[PDB]
Amino acid sequence: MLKRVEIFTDGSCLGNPGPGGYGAILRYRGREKTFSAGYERTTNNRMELMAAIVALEALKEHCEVILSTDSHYVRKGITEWIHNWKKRGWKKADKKPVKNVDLWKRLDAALGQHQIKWEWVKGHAGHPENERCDELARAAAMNPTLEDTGYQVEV
Repeated sequence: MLKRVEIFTDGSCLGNPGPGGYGAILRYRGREKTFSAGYERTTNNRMELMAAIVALEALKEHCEVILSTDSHYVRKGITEWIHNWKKRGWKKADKKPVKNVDLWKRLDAALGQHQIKWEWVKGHAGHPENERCDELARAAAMNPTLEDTGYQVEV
């Protein structure tokens, strides 16, 4: 019987772009482990992705994962964009580069190592863990100690 883990994630910035942070909760057999970090300057989208990336990369073995997030960006990417990006060698038809390709590839890599069941949530009511992740991200954004080197501050 495969090990089953529940992952909840959220990420955001205090103004976008701006100081940011992510929050993730990993639950296994009633026990929860928290993950969070704050970055000097980044974007909501990058933090939303970083949250899922870090939680997934925390897994030491192949597991069945129920990943829950209210991120529209992650939802659309997973169910509507990644597929097309991969087939085009990560580059749209307009020849334009894919934004946050560094995190999208890192996430795709982590996802491929487990059996994932995505749960797209829309609202905090009835989703305690998700509100908790949001609170973790906001608190971390207030005291960022990391730098998002992959963030292209350029316009």
